[PDB]
Formats: sequence, C-alpha cells, structure tokens
Amino acid sequence: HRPVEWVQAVVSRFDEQLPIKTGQQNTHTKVSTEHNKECLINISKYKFSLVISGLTTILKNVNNMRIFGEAAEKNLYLSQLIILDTLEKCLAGQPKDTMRLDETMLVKQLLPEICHFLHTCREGNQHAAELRNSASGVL
Amino acid sequence: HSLCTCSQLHFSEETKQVLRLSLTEFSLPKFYLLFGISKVKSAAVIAFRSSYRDRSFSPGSYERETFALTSLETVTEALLEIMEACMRDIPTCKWLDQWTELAQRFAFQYNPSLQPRALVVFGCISKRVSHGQIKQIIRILSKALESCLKGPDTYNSQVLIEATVIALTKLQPLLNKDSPLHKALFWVAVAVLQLDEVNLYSAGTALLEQNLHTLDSLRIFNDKSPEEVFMAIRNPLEWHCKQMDHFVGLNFNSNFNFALVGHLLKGYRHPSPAIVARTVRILHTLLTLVNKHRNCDKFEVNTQSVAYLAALLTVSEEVRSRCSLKHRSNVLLDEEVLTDPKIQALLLTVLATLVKYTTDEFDQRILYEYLAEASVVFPKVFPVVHNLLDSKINTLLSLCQDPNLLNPIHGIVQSVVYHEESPPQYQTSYLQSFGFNGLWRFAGPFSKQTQIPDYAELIVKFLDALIDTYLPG
Amino acid sequence: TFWEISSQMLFYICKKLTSHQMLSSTEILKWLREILICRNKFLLKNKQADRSSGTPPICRQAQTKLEVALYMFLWNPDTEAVLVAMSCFRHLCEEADIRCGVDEVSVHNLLPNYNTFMEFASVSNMMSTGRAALQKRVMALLRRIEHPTAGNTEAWEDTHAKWEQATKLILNYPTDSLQEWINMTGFLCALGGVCLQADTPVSKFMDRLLSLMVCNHEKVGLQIRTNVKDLVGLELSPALYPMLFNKLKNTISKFFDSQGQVLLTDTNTQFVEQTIAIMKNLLDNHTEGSSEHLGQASIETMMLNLVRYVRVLGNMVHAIQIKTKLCQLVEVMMARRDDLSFCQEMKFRNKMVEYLTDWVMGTSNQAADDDVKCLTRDLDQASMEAVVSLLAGLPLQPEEGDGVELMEAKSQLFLKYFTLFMNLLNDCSEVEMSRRLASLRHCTVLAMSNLLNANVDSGLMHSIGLGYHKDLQTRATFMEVLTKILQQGTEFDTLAETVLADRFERLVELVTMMGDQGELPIAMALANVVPCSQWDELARVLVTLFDSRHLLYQLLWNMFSKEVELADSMQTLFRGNSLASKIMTFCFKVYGATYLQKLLDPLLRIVITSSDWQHVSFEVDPTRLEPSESLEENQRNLLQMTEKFFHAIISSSSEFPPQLRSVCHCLYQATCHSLLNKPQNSIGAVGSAMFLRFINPAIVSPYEAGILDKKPPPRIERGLKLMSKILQSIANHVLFTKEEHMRPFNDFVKSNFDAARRFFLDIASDCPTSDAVNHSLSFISDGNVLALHRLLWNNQEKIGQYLSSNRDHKAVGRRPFDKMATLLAYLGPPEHKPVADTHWSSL
Ligand SMILES: [Zn+2]
Repeated sequence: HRPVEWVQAVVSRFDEQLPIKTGQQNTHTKVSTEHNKECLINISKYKFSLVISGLTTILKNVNNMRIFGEAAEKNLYLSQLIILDTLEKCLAGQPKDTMRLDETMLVKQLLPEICHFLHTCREGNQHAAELRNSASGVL
Repeated sequence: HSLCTCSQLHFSEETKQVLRLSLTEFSLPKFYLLFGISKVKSAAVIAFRSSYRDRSFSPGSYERETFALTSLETVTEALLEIMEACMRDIPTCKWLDQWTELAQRFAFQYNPSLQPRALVVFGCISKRVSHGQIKQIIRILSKALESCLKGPDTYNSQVLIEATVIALTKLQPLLNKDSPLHKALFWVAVAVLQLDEVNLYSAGTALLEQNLHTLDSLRIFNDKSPEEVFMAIRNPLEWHCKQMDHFVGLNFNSNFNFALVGHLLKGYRHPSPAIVARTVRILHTLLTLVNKHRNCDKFEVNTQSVAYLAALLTVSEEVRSRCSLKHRSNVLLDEEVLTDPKIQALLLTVLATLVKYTTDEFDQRILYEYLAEASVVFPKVFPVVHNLLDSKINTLLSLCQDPNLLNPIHGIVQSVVYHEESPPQYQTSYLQSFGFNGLWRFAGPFSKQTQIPDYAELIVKFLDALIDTYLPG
Repeated sequence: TFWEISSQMLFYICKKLTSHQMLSSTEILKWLREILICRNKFLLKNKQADRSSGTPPICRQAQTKLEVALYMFLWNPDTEAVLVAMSCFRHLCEEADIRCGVDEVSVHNLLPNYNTFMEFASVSNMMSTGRAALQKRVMALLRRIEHPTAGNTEAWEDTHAKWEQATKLILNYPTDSLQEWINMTGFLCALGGVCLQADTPVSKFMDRLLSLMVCNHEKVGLQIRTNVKDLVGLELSPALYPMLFNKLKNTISKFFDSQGQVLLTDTNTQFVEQTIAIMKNLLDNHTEGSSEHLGQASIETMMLNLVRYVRVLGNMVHAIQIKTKLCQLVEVMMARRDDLSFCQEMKFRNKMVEYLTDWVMGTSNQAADDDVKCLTRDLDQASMEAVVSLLAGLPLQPEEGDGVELMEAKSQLFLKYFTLFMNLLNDCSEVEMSRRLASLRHCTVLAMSNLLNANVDSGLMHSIGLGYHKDLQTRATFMEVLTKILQQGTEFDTLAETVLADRFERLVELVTMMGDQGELPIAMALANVVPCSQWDELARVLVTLFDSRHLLYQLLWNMFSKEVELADSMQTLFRGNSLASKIMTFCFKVYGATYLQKLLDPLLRIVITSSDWQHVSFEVDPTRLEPSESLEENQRNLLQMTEKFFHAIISSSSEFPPQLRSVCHCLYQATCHSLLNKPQNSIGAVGSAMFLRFINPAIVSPYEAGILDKKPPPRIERGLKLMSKILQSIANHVLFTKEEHMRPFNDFVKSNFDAARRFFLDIASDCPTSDAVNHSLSFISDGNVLALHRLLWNNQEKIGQYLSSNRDHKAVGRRPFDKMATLLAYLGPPEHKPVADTHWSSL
C-alpha cells in the first residue's frame, strides 16, 4: 500500500530536477539529485512496468513544450538527454526476464516518442547528432 | 548572623566555620533565584523604603512568579544542615523534635494553601516513619486524584499530588527492612508516569530511581530478576491491574521488560535537560540488573536484555560500539537468539518510534542504519513498521539533501519492493493481538492541553486495593 | 632513468607556473597532483624490493621548485586553485616517511616544517566559503612556519618582486586588479618571519608599507588605506613587532622640530590617526606567541610623543574624536602591562596622568551652546576610564624641577588631583543624561579610591572630609575603602603570615581536591578552560603548588595520560608546543639546571684549558681532515674524551634530583600501559627521550646554557658536537648506517649498551608511590598563591561552564563548582599587582 506511494516520490522528484523545469538549486552539487537516479534505476528491476510507464509520460510532456530563447533551447536539449540515458540503463539493467508481454506500453506509449528523434531533426547541427545517437541505443 | 554572635550558646570553633560558609552561600545569585528575587541587585534596598514616613507604599506589577516544590526542598535542606551543626554542641537539644511536630500537624490536615508545603518539609526533615503514617500519605494521593476529575479546578489539586510523591521519595529509605511496601512502591511510581504531565512525570522518576537504589542496599535482587520481584507482588491485586493495561495500551504479563521501557521512553520528550539524563541512568541500572541474573557481562544480547539496548542505542557510545551493525563485538539483530516472531516485532517498533518524533541529524543517522539492516534480516515482520515510517520517509525522499542521511532511506525503499510480491503474513495490527497497541502512542510529546487522561478513574481503585491488601489496619 | 627524467619534467613545468599567470593554470595543478601520487608508489615499491632510491642534485634542485610553486598558489584568487594546492602538501609529506621511516631522525630533519603541513590538509576538507573567509584560515597557518627554508625564503622573495611592481601600476596610472594586490600583501605579511635577518628585503617591505598608510590617491586611495590598516594590525606576523615599533617610532620622532615644537600638518595628522588604529588592534588581540615578542621593544617613548601631538591639535568635532580614541588606547595599553616592557614604569605613568587630567572638562557643552559638541561629554567619560586604569597601584612621584622635601612635595601633589576629582563630583549631582551622570559619578569615585590606597600616608589627612559628604551613595564607598586600609597591615608585621596564610589556606585544598580515582577536576578543568596565552603562568603555578603538597606524581599521571592516550605518538607531542609539553620544560629547567652544571663543569675545565690536551682536532671527516694530524690520533683522542664524559654521566646516578625521578616514572608507566593495549622497550624510548632533550642540549652549546662564560673555540666545539652523536646512538642501540665517517667508532658502542640500560633503570625503578621516599618540607609558597587566586577570578564564569556539562551523576553541592563559587566570592576580588622595577623577564 505505502511502498507504491514511496516509489512515486522517487519518480516525482525526478521531474522537478530537469533543467527546463525550474532548477531551484536542489542539485546540492548534483550529489543529492544524482543519488535519486541510482535509486530510480535500481527500483526498475522489480517494478519494471511501473517505472518505465512513468518515464514515458515525463518524456511525452517535455516533447509537447514550447519555449523560445537561447537559454530555452539549451535547457530542453539537456533535459531530454538525461531522460533517454536513464531510460536505456533501465532496459539494459533489467535482467533477461525476456517477458514479451509489454506490448501495451511499446505500441502506444513508448515507440512514438523514441521514433520522433530518429527523424532528421535539423533543429540543431550539434544537438540532433547526439539525440539520434542516444535514442538509437534505446531502440 | 545572630547565631554566630551569640554568647548564651557556646559553639566550638569547628561549628562556627560551618555557619560562616552558610552565611556566604545564601548571598549567591543561586539563592536569590530560589527565594524569587532574581533581577534584584541587593535585597536590603528593596526591603526598606527611604520615604516610609511621608507616603504609603505603592505596589504594582501584579504579575507574580510561580513557585516549585522542588525549590522548597533545596532551601529546606540548607536550613536543616545549619540546625544539625548546632545540635552537635548544644547537649540534649530539642530543636529538631519541636520543628517536626509543627510540620506533622499541618501535613495531615486539609488546607489547600499549606498542606502541599507541609508534606515536602515533613519528609525532608523527619527521621522515622511508621506504617500508620505511610497509609495516610498514600490516601491523600487517592483523594487528590478523585477531586481532579470531579471538579473543574485542576491546578489546585495538581500540586497536592506532586507533593505526596516527593514525600515518598524521602520516607522510603527509612522504612523497615522487611516491609512489603518496599516493593509495592514500584507501582505507585509506574501509576504516576501514566498521568501525562511534565511535573508528575518528573517527580515519578525520582521515586522510581531511588526505589531501585534502596532495594539494592537491602539485597533483594541477589537471586531474582526485576520481572520476578515486582510481578510477584502484583498478583494479589491483578484484577484491577489487568484493566489498566488494556487502556494504557501496554501489557506486563506478555512482556515485562518492554512495558517498563515503554513508559520511560517518554522521558526523551521532557523539556528539562535534567530529566533526560535521569531516564538514561534508570536504564543503565535496569540493564545491569537483568544481565547480572544471567551472568552475561552486562552487554550481552538476549531476549531479556534487548529492549534496554535499543533505548540506549543513540545516547551511550559503549552500547553502540559493543553492539555494532553487521553491514558496517557481537551485532544487535542476531537472528540466532532473536528467533521469536513476537520478540522481533516489538524490537522494531521501538526503533521506528524513536525516529518518528526525534529531530536531530546525529540521531536520525544512527537509527536509520539499523532500520535498513533490519529490513533484510527480518523480511517477514518488517511490514508492521510502515505507518510509523510512512509519513516521515515520504517527506525525506522529496526534500532531503544529505548523502549521509539519504543513503539508508534508499536502502529501505529497495528492500520493501524486493520482498513484496507475497501476501502480507503479518498485518499492521499484529501488535494489538497481544497487547502493545499503544506503544508508539505513549511516547509522544507532552500535551500542551494539560488534562488527566480520564482513565484515572481506575488508578484510584488500584491504589485503594493496594492499601487494603498490604495495610489492613 | 625514471628519476633522471621524471624529476627533470617537474623542474620544467613548475618553473613555468611561477613565472606568470596562465588561463589553464588551475588545470595543470590538478594534473600535477596526480603525478605526485603516481611517483610515490614507484618509490614505495622500489624501496621495498631494494633500498640501496638515489638522490642526485636534480632530485634536490627539483624538490625545491615544487615548494616554491605551492606557496605562491595559496594567495591565488581562484578558490579551487588554493584548495587543491593545500591538498598537495600531503603528498609532499608522505614522501618523507617512505625515504626515512623513523620519524625523529629525518621526518623532522629532511622536512623541517613537517608538523604544520599536516594542518593544511584538515582545512582543505571544509565547506567552501568566500575568498575572504578562506584567506583568514590560510593566513593563520602561514604564520606558524617556524623554520627558515629555501622554499620559504624564495617563495617570499619571488612574490615580493611581483608585489613591488604590481603596486606601481595601481598607483601611477592616472576591482579584480585590486583584489590580487590585497592577497599578495596578506600572504607577504603572515609569512614575513621566515625571511627575517640595515638594508634588507624585509625592511624595505615595512617602509613601503608605512608609506601607504598615508597614501593620498584620489582614484583608489581610500581603499588602500582601509586595508593596510586592517592587515598590519590583525595579520602581521608576531616576529615583526620589534621592527614595526622602531620604524613606527622613528616616523613620529621627526614630527617634532628642534626644541620640541609640534609641526602640525594635514598628512601628519592623518598618520597619527592611523598609528592609533593599528596599535589598538595589534594590542587588543591575544594570540599564540605574540607575548614573547612584545617584550623586546620599548613602547614608552612612542606613547608619550603621541599625546603631545594630539594635545596641540585643538578643539573641533574632528579633533575631539581623535582625542577620544587615543584615550581608549591608553586603557587597552594598561591591560597588557605585564606583557609589555618598560624601562621606567613609574616615571612614565605619572606623566600620562599629568597629560590626561587636563582633558576632563565638564559643563563645556553648555557654554559652547552647541549640542553637536555633546561628544565632549564622551571625552570626559572616556578620559576618566583611562585615569582609573593608570592610577591603579601608582605611587606618586613629583618631577624635580624644584628642590623641596620629598614628602612635602607629594602632599601638594595629592591635593592637586583630589580637589580636581572633587570638583567634577559636585557638578555630576542630579539636582545640579541620567545614565551619563550615573556612570561618570561612579567612575569619579573609583578613580579617587585608587588614588588613596597607594598613598595612604600622604593623602589620608586630606581625605577625611568625604566622611560627611553630601551624597549618601558616595559616603558608603569611602567607608568600604578604609575598611581595606585598616585590614591591610602598615608594615610586614607577619600580618599576611597569620591573616593571609589562614585566610587563603583553604584555597589550595580546593585546588588540590583529590578527585576520586585521581580525577582532580579543578586542575584538569582549569587546563582546558584557561586561554592558551597564559599557559606559561598556569604551568609554573601548578607544578610549584603540587610539589609543596607532595602530590606532584598525581598531577603528572593525569595530565600526561590524556595526551599520550589521545595521540599514540607519545614522544612527538611532548616535544611539540602544548600545555602538557610546557610542563616538562618547566620541570627540567627549574630542577635540571643545577644538576647539569654541577656535573659537566669539572670536565669542561680539562678540555678547554688543560695544557695536557693542548691543541688537537676532534675531526674524522676525510673532506675536512687535515694532513698535518694523523687520523688515528684524532680518532683515539675523540673516543677517549667520550669515555670521560660517558663515565661521569653513569656514575652520577645518585645526584639526580627527585623531581625528575618522579617525572620519568610517570612516562614509564604511561608507555608501559600504552604497550599493553597495543619487542619495544619502554626504557629504550624513555632513555633516548630524556637524554636527547635534557642532557644533550647542554653538551652541544654549554656557553648558551650558561655553563661556560666564554664561547669555546670552534675546534673544541666540534668535538662536543660529534660527542653527542656517538652518545645518542648508544641509547637507541643503532649502529652507523651510511655513516662510514664514524663507522670505526661503532665498535666502542657495543660494550656500553648494557651499561646505558642500568643507568636508565635506576631512575625508572623509583617506587610508583613514594611511601618510603619522604620529604615533608611543606613550604608556605606565599608568592605563588597570590597568582593562583588571581588566575581563578578572571575565569570564574567560564570554568563553571566546563564543570556544569559533566558531573550529573552526583549533585555538585559537594563538588568543585559549588565549592568554587562559595569560596571565591568569600575571598573577594584580588588586589592589584605591584609594579616591576626590573625589565621584562621570562623563564
Ligand atoms: Zn631599558
């Protein structure tokens, strides 16, 4: 009962430390905010379905976000970079359960958002280069 | 001063040195506070007024400080020190026997303005007490409680209780060496801690602490363990006792050591930093007695001696080092000896409770490291510690920014999910089944809305039976 | 090849860093750190397999530059750069251990400032804070570099040339540029002492420094002065006071023309106002090591000249505030009077009172008709506080400009001041601001009381009229004073021998309270609470007092045990500076002096003067070996001389003072107890320790110890030096390693290894409790007691707090804190100290 609500806190704290989201200087030299990731990665091994689904919505929200300015673009670029890198580690980290019954998330939630980057994405000559490189490893 | 400069009396040169030190002591800022004239540079000036012939005095500032019956003991024993020095020289003096008689007359007579002060003094000076006297004192406490709940005037009779307890703390070391009440005054102390008032709690420990010290000097714990002695004398009046345990939410038949510790844990919430160290000493003295019964080096871990080590964990360094967490001598939480489901459900509630109200970095660090390690070594019983840990961890996860304190909490979350996927064998209400449903409640802070918990209607009957059984007449 | 090349790389890179600032400098440093880590391991493993590890000149010529570049980064503006640089001192230290494991032989000889460097490490491991806060900690540690070194004396000079040139750019040109200038100055002040020792680089620093306090520069002039005042006061190295004062004095002396006429000038007035702020902060702060250096210089002549200039300044809102501050300086100068040095204390205190009474003028703000001059009220309030402090214990002495009977002169002098105070007292009456008058009136009576006590003979007659004064509060005070005057004896009269002896008899009992199981809470607590500045006074008093009580053994066991148990390096800390350490120094010096001189003296006559010895060189160095003298002759003579000294030391076991005998036993028990918790011999460490610190120093330089009036000839001096090395080796049972020069002598030491053990054991064999050895001298020790009571009164409150924290198990009513407050109040405030005719002197 409670522990499910404990995981939400670890996930929820993840959103509020994405650069595009107000930084609020909670990084505490990034040691505090980095530790949270390691927990989020570790929890996925036993609640894979829950964690992955939560991550997708965080990515989906970031995509449907409009911001203008040199600061604006840089924040979102670094924002999506962390999500993808974390997301790949969860997949790789997960033991070879080889459970092929994840269709629900893949068909609708996940594939459309990963596929979006693979397009040319000519917004940034240097940024889009990394996103495709990072996203492809996920796929 | 008149004593030091009197010719009728012939004090040797030894005595006169005692007096002169007393003369200096009374003029220190310590005694200005006791008399209640602190913030007064010199007493003489205030006592006299220059323009006392021309105009009448003009009092003001009706705001008036309070008095504490503990202050009266300190003064009342300073005077008693002076008087005895004199009686050494004066042969066949009658001073002390005349003063006692005056106190004994107001002590046992109803007067709500003089009775409390005449009890704190009757005991501090008296040299002999008989069974007939003790019964009256303990029956002034029984009527004091009854008035409190009946009427709306509380503070009036909340000092006649604190004064009865302070007297008993002084009159016991004079009792006969073979009297039952030497042991039945362990339940008076316990029945007073249950009233949830900072003064009543403070006075209750002082009776408890000396109750152990006296029984040792009588060599009563030589061949028996605390549980055996106090639980043997409670048997004749078990019927009234049983009902109290139901409402306070602790049981003494199920597990003695834990019930006794349960009450003392509230001491950690006392505003005065002098009552905090007194409850720690009472724990050591209890720890050194249970192990001595088993000849176990005073720091061995067993079923009996595990409750007092969780309480001493965060205050006593020798306890922490000699009982160390395995995943950094023997290590607390051993599953070889702590192989009983009950004896390991309670030991977790004590640890969870100590952090629910604590607010200190050094304490939260030490207590959580023992809770992570508990999460793994005791997977099955740990789900009985969620609601206690539920709220505070949830806040810590969101806002905490300390690597030292943020590590163990994460270890707790990971363990919970891992050992999930099974139908909970033990629910949160596992403790209410066998009595200790109130253990976490009894250690809360002292209520600002001072009121008798209203289950004092039973403490009266318990006391009444206690008199009837051991003081027939 | 590794050290040939790897070391040569460092020499190239380090020399680049020092030369000038580069953008990536803070990065090369992080890389330079790991190189040091990575060449310790190769030395560590290399030494393990085969010590044989070579140290060619390049290894030295490149070790220097590494240090010369690690100091100059401490004042670097970048916070990260300085923190990293501090951490790089460990790897400079840890290399010392590997090359030579034994601490004393090399760890304090190859790397003289070994102990301080370890402190840099701890400060680095702290939370980041602004450059100012960090600079405070850096400059503290930079001030404790005791030993001159090539790295120090060249880090100081190299950064001086940079400092000099940088200054010109700032001034000549008609914020980040300035901040660097501040950092270089502070560094170059805290670390001044090392380069100390006519025209010199250090001296030129001061002159330029003083020539900036008056720097009038429209652009940035204000900020320069605000910081030079701030540094020279709160940051100068205590090793430079004797030079600051002398230059500070000479600058003033030329403000006065011939015939002593002040030459007012606007800059001259700005210079004095600065010399007051510098002196006040300099004197106000009590720091470690400052006291010993205040003594050298004479601050009198500067102080007198300072007032005259302020005396003639005139009256105005500006000049009045200067008068105020100077008066407050004279108050602080009279709280340190015991530390300072005075050629003529009395003749100087009288003039100041003469010069200060003129400024206390009341009711001058009403005639002035301006409330803007209400400050003049503050000047009178400030002036009196100075006169109170000046007068406390001051006999009067009239200037002999005219010849009259001395007694007649004084009585006239006394009445001069008495009426002055009386007149100011009448005005302050409320009937004739309430807080101002209350304080001023209070002061004016305390000032009068101090005047009478010192001069009862010449001033009682003039003073009786205060009995019937018109102010009731004032009549009580005059009566209290005379109560003392009667109670104090007129002559010696053996009146303190009876009254004071009995009155203060109980005091020692409280201090000597035998805490259960040797706790001694008063002494132990008094140790920590007392500020480190007075550790000299505290050490002497405790040792002297306990000896009188025949309980010296008890104090040592308690004091040493905490230090030794706390730090397993028992021997190292004792030689270091600390309260426990200083106890040893007093013990050896006070009792050892007689023992050493009596023993060594007869031998010194033989070698120095006897014609039989004639002229011979006690040298075995082949490089210095003279062909004229045969090596065999020198070797045999030197060995023969050593036997003479060695035999005398062993024979004179009985003459050892009992005090040290007790001292050795406590250390023996401490190490023996230390061994138990941990084939090391306790005697071996004790014997080497005692010999190295007590016997060895006298032999090397007997003249400095005072054994010999005339300095021994250098040729005679060499034999003593080599003698010590041979003797010291015997204690450690160490043969000559890489010491072929003295290897032939290694044969001699073998026989005497057993003999040395017997001498050490005899002293170490004294009974732990001297039940048999008894000396019930029980001397009064009147002089010492007064200081002890004086010490307690000053720290009455703070020592209580330490007692309050502990002792909860038992009520303190029968324990020190209750006893202390009762007795201490009973005795009342201590009397003022008497003046010192002699110059300032120390142990
Ligand atoms: Zn001189």
